[PDB]
Amino acid sequence: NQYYGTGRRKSSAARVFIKPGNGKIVINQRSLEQYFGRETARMVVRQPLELVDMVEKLDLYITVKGGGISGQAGAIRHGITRALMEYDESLRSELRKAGFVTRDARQVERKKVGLRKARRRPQFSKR
Amino acid sequence: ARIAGINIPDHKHAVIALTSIYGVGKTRSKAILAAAGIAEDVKISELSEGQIDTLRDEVAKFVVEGDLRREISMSIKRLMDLGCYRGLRHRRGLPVRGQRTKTNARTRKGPRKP
Amino acid sequence: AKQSMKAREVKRVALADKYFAKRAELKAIISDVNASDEDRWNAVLKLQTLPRDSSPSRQRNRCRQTGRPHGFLRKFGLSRIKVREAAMRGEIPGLKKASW
Amino acid sequence: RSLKKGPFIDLHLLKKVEKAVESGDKKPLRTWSRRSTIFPNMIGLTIAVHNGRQHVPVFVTDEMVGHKLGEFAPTRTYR
Amino acid sequence: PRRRVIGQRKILPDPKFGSELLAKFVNILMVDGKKSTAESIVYSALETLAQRSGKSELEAFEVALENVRPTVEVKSRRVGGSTYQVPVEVRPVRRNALAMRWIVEAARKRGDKSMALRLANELSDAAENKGTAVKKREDVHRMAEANKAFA
Amino acid sequence: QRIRIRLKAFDHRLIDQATAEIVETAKRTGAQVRGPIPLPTRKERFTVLISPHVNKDARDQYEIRTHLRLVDIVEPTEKTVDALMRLDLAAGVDVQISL
Amino acid sequence: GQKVHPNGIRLGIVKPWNSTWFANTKEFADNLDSDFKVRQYLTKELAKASVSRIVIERPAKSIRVTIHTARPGIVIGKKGEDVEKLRKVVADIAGVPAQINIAEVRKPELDAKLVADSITSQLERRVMFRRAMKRAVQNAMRLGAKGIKVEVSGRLGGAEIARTEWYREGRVPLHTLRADIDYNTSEAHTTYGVIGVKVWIFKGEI
RNA sequence: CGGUCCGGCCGGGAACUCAAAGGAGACUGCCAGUGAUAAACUGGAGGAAGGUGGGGAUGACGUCAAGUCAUCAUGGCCCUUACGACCAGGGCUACACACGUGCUACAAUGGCGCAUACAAAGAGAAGCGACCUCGCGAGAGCAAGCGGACCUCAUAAAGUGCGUCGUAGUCCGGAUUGGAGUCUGCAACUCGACUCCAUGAAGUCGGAAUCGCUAGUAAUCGUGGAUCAGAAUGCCACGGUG
Ligand SMILES: [Mg+2]
Ligand SMILES: [Mg+2]
Ligand SMILES: [Mg+2]
Ligand SMILES: [Mg+2]
Ligand SMILES: [Mg+2]
Ligand SMILES: [Mg+2]
Ligand SMILES: [Mg+2]
Ligand SMILES: [Mg+2]
Repeated sequence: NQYYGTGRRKSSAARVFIKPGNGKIVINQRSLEQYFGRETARMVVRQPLELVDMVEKLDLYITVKGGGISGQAGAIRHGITRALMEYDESLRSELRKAGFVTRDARQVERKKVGLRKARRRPQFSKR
Repeated sequence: ARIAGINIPDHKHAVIALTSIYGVGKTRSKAILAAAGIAEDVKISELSEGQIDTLRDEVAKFVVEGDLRREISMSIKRLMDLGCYRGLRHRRGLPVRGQRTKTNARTRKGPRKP
Repeated sequence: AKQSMKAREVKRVALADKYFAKRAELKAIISDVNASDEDRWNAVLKLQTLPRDSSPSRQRNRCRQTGRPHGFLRKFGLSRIKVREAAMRGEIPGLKKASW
Repeated sequence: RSLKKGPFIDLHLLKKVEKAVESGDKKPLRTWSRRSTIFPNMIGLTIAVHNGRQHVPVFVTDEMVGHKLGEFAPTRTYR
Repeated sequence: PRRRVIGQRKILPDPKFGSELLAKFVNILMVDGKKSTAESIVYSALETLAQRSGKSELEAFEVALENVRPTVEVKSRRVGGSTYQVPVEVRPVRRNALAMRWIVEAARKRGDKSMALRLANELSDAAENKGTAVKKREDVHRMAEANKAFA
Repeated sequence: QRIRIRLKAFDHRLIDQATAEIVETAKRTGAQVRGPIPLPTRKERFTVLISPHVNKDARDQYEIRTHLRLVDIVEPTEKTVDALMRLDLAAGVDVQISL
Repeated sequence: GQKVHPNGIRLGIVKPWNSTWFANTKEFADNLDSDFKVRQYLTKELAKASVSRIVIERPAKSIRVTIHTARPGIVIGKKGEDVEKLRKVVADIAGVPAQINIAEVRKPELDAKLVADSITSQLERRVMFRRAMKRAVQNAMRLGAKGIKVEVSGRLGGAEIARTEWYREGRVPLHTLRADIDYNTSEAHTTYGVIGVKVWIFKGEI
């Protein structure tokens, strides 16, 4: 049976499936390099496979919907770590230290009435 | 280099070199090089006297330089003699098209004075 | 608004359904058909002879109780002021102060 | 400015231009129709175009064709 | 900061060499929230700086940073209507942040073809202490040694 | 074939309570019942000026939540059709019958 | 400062709608003006009949008006004499067929609209505003009101300078959404101007 | 999993994403230090979340005879063959100037050309309007679906890859004006938006002075909506990077 974990950051939602053998990464029926044009986005999904060892130990089939580049990339990072604890549960200690278990609750703040943006107040004039 | 309206085009790329003429913008410059069979990303160097005259004959079709200047000046004077709204505004040096005069009209009016 | 200004809108509505709904639309679409008559139509001319107030674009959206021409909302048919008054009294269904 | 499918002209002014050709040149044609396009059958006529208060008489020329009657009638006084 | 005593936000390290100091550096250079184009100028400048100075990318930065790093600075304080400049010893974390801030501001004020070139030539000038960036530490030094009595 | 019912109401604790009546009346009178499928709520938002004159930044914000419920009954049994027909539903709930 | 409408803020929390019908963007404008018009008639016709609330719901292509009244006898009449004449013109105003229901308001001294309308009718009879308020408060508290607040604004007793006077007894928590606050307004059209009446009745939490 | 027109597209599967109703959870509760053994704060564990977790709604008694008789209501006053009422044209858009709020800039962290990856929230029948066709284009003709997690508005743009320009009032910047059009509307002269061709102002980072913002904020990048026949750099709302 497949080892599953859901990961989300901002409006992005990523589903992660783990099966042992090889070091394959398939994102939305595409390659890791083919989907993300930035290497900074490529390294964050590699992060959970540093503390917990893998070079060619386990494969991953991933699908992500919504958000943007770092939004999707950050969501997958949360999903891998959730699928990793689904497989072991002793890895929790190593995953808390790196802070990958934590769901980044930082969302874009609503636009408010009387304000140009979420917090940006229009230019005041005394006279 | 020397094309139609006396002007001496610089030794830059073909498309930008042709925009130097009064009456030829980005679109006309592209259409002239496409009709004469010349590349857009090539400089004035290598472009022999045999490739220059074919562009001069190509550019000769549309009104350019001094011939264009007087044509624009004729259509402006025509409006002024007629006595229409459009002409009276060219006569007074103010925004013709309908733009506000209460403020920001400094392009047509000129720099402010107390 | 004024009683006369309210009355003016009634006239503009009554004439909008009389002509520019069943007759003037027939001569406007006719003044668009390229296949038939490219010169001799008079349809552009006979549109002028029809009353002005008959055109649907000549009507102004006014508050159904007060008559206010500004601050109108089509969903309720009222001005921002009377919308607030009726919303707070619970007379507007499913409407309440929202937060997110 | 306007769609190539017919230039505009008021019927009350159009009939006044027709009545002035057959009956010969009269006094200035008192009209409020500033929105009408000048036609070739108008050249030589004196049309009194309103400005808001007074009727401005403008002698119709060949070059005035295509333009509106209100262009030759200034609406705002500025001195 | 009247009542509330806040700490300091710990930013993620550099995606290339894993330096937190370079991650602060890319952020200082970064503009309009474009991290992608920001690190692109910082790495291209480091590549052209280490190559034209004798490798050691992390060390060639440190040499240029040691010359711009300030020891003391003045603090505006109005005691009796009069504004006195009090010389205060700057903390080690702010020491680097100010040193980096002036490198980015001095390269921005340069007339070179590109920002990767402007940065590289500014880091070269600072490595030999002869630029706009080192002068900003010098002017801050003369300001401190003058008001030395009000310490 | 299949009978599709679409429910619309502004109150949520009214739509799923009237849906509970339709689902229960159908499953009791012997029919295959799919759903209650909760379809997305359309949130119509309105921002009005609160002052009768000037005072631009002061505003009142309201919404109209249009809740949706989809109930699909697979078996068109006469015992189920007639039972659903003579069902006293809430007045503030719209019922859309699709064949 | 400026307070939020006590009824409006509690809608969906502890207070119900006065219009429970559903419509789309198409007929929402037409039904809302029909709801005004039907209320306009009944408030005008049953003015002496002590009407506190009016609930309008639209079952299919019909109108179900629920009149909340302190005097049901005069609203009903002689064995459906008055209900029939109302239902007849309500069906004419709405277009769709009409069905009128009458709801009995047990303790009127606890209903905001009836307390406000009493004060309003009293001011128009040339009674002292202080006496009118004090009686409203005392009547409410002795019948089990957990709290009460009554306000009267403008040219009080006919005075040239307008004032805003208010009395309060018990607990009136206007910030607790959980709290059952019955709020209503009424206008007294006096010989020396308009006098506004604001009443708040706290019936308890949850 | 079975079948492939390699499209969840069709049987199916109710796992998962999501949708929307109900429920759990965080209370300084635990540990340690500080502190009058108190309140509290600081740090740590566990935890998706920690000290009001993030945001909103909610504005006490009152203050300024503060704003609104032009939303409406209304005391008093004033006009009542006119201060009322109908209509055409005009004005609210004038222009020696001054001030306030914004948009767009002055460029290589950028301009242009081609290729290309990833959103969110909305609106829609007198409507949103695909596909196809014509036009360089704004658009036009023809005509499906959809009162809508189904259909349409609608291609997100920043970003990434390659090529070009090489510090030049420039392949920066777009004002102004000339010519020709498109659409809405009885009707675009005064005074609409948009396109095509040509034109190519000022401006190379702003004196005295001054404003916003403490985190998914500032900064920047696009998207939608109300009003609306048509008319957004304004307003209200949305996510992307950060
Ligand atoms: Mg040119
Ligand atoms: Mg009136
Ligand atoms: Mg209009
Ligand atoms: Mg919940
Ligand atoms: Mg509170
Ligand atoms: Mg005053
Ligand atoms: Mg340009
Ligand atoms: Mg703060």
